[PDB]
Amino acid sequence: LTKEKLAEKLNPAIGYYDPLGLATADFWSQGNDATWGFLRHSEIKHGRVAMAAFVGFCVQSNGIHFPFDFQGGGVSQAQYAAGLSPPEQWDALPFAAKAQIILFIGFLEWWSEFGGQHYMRGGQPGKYPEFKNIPLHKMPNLFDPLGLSKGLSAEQRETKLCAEINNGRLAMLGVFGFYCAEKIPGSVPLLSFIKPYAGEIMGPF
Amino acid sequence: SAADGMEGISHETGMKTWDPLGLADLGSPATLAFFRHAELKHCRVAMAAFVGWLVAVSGVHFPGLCSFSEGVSFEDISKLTPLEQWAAVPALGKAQILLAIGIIEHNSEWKIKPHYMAAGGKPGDLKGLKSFWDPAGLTSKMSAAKLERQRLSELKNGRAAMIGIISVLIAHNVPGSIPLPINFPAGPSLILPF
Amino acid sequence: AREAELKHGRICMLAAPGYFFQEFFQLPGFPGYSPNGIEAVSSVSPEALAQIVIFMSVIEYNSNLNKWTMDTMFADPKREPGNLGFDPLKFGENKNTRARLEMAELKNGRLAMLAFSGMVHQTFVTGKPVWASLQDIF
Ligand code: CLA
Ligand SMILES: CC(=O)O[C@H]1CC(C)(C)C(=C=C/C(C)=C/C=C/C(C)=C/C=C/C=C(C)/C=C/C=C(\C)C(=O)C[C@@]23O[C@]2(C)C[C@@H](O)CC3(C)C)[C@](C)(O)C1
Ligand SMILES: CC(=O)O[C@H]1CC(C)(C)C(=C=C/C(C)=C/C=C/C(C)=C/C=C/C=C(C)/C=C/C=C(\C)C(=O)C[C@@]23O[C@]2(C)C[C@@H](O)CC3(C)C)[C@](C)(O)C1
Ligand code: KC2
Ligand SMILES: CC1=C(C#C/C(C)=C/C=C/C(C)=C/C=C/C=C(C)/C=C/C=C(C)/C=C/[C@@]23O[C@]2(C)C[C@@H](O)CC3(C)C)C(C)(C)C[C@H](O)C1
Repeated sequence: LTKEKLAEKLNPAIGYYDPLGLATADFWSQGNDATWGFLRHSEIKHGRVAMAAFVGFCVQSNGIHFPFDFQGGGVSQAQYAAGLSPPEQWDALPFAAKAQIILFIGFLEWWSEFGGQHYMRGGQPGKYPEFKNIPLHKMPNLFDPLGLSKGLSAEQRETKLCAEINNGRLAMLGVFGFYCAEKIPGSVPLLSFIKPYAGEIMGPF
Repeated sequence: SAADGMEGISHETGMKTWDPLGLADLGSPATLAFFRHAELKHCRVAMAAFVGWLVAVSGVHFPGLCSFSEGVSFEDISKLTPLEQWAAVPALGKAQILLAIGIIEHNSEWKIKPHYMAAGGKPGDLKGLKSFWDPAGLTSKMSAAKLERQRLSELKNGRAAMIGIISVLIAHNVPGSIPLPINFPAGPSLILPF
Repeated sequence: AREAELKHGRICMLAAPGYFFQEFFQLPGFPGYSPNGIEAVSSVSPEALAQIVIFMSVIEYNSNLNKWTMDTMFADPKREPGNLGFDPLKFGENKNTRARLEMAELKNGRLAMLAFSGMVHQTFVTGKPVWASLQDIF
């Protein structure tokens, strides 16, 4: 649906709000429709990644940790070490683990760009295509591998997507609040309990 | 004059085209289009130059080194006066900066087929070089009247900027020009490109 | 003779501002600079004057290709006195002020010939540059 209608199903009070005017932009001389699709798919990607980041930060900072080991060869584990903060756990992971995680996410991103109609060229922003026609690889779909979300009938699905966009935006704000309280003292009134350091965070390796 | 439909009439001199020496009348509409393109180029270069001069005076610089071969850090170069900064840039760096600028200028004259010195002039029009001007579409939110106001503000700011850049460049070199007693940075008022 | 008059006037009205402002200003870092033109040309390296002369000769030869004699030049009826075609900004398309600009070019060129002659000979008389020689009169 249109920009005004979307921003009005997301928040009637605020309504459409775009000081930068990127919704009318023309990235790469592709066209306003394609560029609006690109912008919508990024927000949904940022929101999804941010919600996952928040729940992961919450789960792994408290102390929950997997038992099936990572380094291999009967070697001590750096990330499983005291109440280490999650960015420092990521740093403490070995380089091979980080590279392969990033490459797996890269394959997921490549498949999202590849399968199905593209979000820019008349495709739904945020739909993950189905893992089909890949030779010698049959895997559950990334979205709903169990498929227990059939029956919304396209009446509740759009409102659920609006809730996703919201929750995603709030998750971006929350996780960056965590990082800013962590690497800038006093950035948030709460979150002072977070440790004073993380690392560069914007540097994976 | 020939300069009535052109979009540069200010509110400070009044709503009459300030052409006291009548240079707009002398020449063709192609000549006046060349004048407008030159004015807008000088405006844009002067805005960028004044921002660069402020950056150089402040001392903020990129983290890194200009050349891994030559011992020229941005920290090292920031200690000189603004024009000796360019004098201290490496020769190859200056050469490729000028190469990029010249490529941009040649393509501006080439690929924008309805030329400024031609019918359907569009003198300062460099949009057409795709993704060069406003790659992010910031002005795309603006209507016709707002665009006209922004263009007038462009010309006003750039005119002031090209006055100011020359002012700061000459104020220390010839003392007493600018009445203010602020101690402008030393150094040349003019640098040869290589 | 109008082709010569215009050529001489153009050379002289490039020379006179050059002679008068080379005392005040220097090309940044140039060697052999002197404020007065005569010892300036004496001191400047010969392979700079040679390149200037080569530039002028290249322009003259390419502009006057196959037309260097009184008949060969102006053999073409269109070819006008001094109309070498150098007008990048196209002031000549406006034909209302063409006569004004032509007369102004002619008068300014003539005045520049006389002015450059005066500057050079005053420098010969005094041994000092143009502005110094002038300001030591009053
Ligand atoms: C008859 C013409 C003439 C001649 C023969 C010379 C000869 C000389 N000049 Mg130059 N000079 C001239 C005119 C001339 N000048 C003019 C008009 C000026 C501007 C005031 C200067 C300013 C000048 C300075 C500041 C210096 C010299 C110096 C010199 C000497 C070394 C060469 C050099 O560095 O040139 C430098 C040349 C210039 C800075 C620019 C020359 C301008 C040309 C002739 C204009 C023609 C191009 C045209 C306008 C462009 C058309 C554009 C169109 C396509 C749009 C040499 C004796 C140096 C000296 O003093 O050595 C003792 C020196 O430092 N000259
Ligand atoms: C300081 C002060 O004063 O204030 C503040 C400042 C500050 C920093 C902002 C604060 C914070 C943090 C905040 C606000 C953090 C917010 C985080 C947020 C908002 C995190 C959402 C995650 C959602 C997930 C993972 C959902 C997955 C959901 C999945 C995978 C689904 O299955 C969805 C589903 O639709 C399908 C696909 C199928 C349908 O059948 C229906 C269901 C539901 C099953 C504080 C602490 O509050 C303090
Ligand atoms: C009296 C005395 O003695 O001294 C006085 C006078 C004297 C001598 C003149 C002095 C001086 C110097 C002066 C006054 C210098 C002035 C310099 C000046 C005026 C410099 C402008 C730069 C502008 C830039 C770079 C803008 C870029 C802007 C860009 C690229 C935009 O995108 C604009 C944008 O709109 C679009 C296109 C679309 C919108 O959607 C978004 C925004 C809004 C972002 C003194 C010494 O200071 C004080
Ligand atoms: C204006 C924009 C600009 C562009 C678009 C651009 C693009 C590329 C590309 C891609 C096509 C490559 C592959 C490349 C490579 C190198 N660039 Mg380069 N470059 C630009 C600007 C400068 C400046 C200002 C300097 C510079 C340099 C170097 C050196 C170091 C050499 C060395 O250490 O000797 C290397 C290897 C420095 C230099 O040459 O220093 C003497 C230096 O100062 N570049 N550059
Ligand atoms: C062709 C063309 C173009 C052009 C052009 C250009 C570059 C034009 C340049 C013109 C130029 C540069 C013209 C100088 C005149 C100088 C004169 C008359 C000097 C008199 C000097 C005199 C009378 C001096 C006299 C004295 O010194 C004497 C003798 C004795 C001393 O004691 C002191 C005094 C002062 C008394 C465009 C615009 C670039 C493109 C377009 O397409 C068309």
